[PDB]
Amino acid sequence: VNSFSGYLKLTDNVYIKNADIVEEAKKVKPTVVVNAANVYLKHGGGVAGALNKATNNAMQVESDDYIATNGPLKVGGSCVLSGHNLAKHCLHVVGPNVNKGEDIQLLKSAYENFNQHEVLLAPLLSAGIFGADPIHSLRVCVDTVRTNVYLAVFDKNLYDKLVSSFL
Repeated sequence: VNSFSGYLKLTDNVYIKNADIVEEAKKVKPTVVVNAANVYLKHGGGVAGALNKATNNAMQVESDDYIATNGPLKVGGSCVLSGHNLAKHCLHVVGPNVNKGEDIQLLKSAYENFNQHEVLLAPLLSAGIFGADPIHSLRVCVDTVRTNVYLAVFDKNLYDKLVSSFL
């Protein structure tokens, strides 16, 4: 049992809710919140911009130190950093960005990072400003993630379409 509430069960292990991931995280304080990161951990927009703003830029300051020490991530890769006031940890995951010409096939590799964590609160990877079709992202999520993932979708109209088109 956990405190996630109001989710619709899609499969054994995948759950979905029309919710603001920042508000979900502040309420639940999950062990892991997933960020829609880029390889430079530049948290300017989309989910990353929202999560970083909720940390009053502490996520960005921490990320700058990570990059100075370790260099950029890979597309499809991830790192674990602090969750600050949102979660114990933030799993920064880099989905391909179609607006950068990146190969959508890397989306499966991106979702595989979720399997290293028993429970996650997450957005749909590569959706939003990353340019992929969220219906496809949900399909890859369900077909890749085996651990328990609680998906938060901000946009009500896209949430409704994601549920109503799910096979």
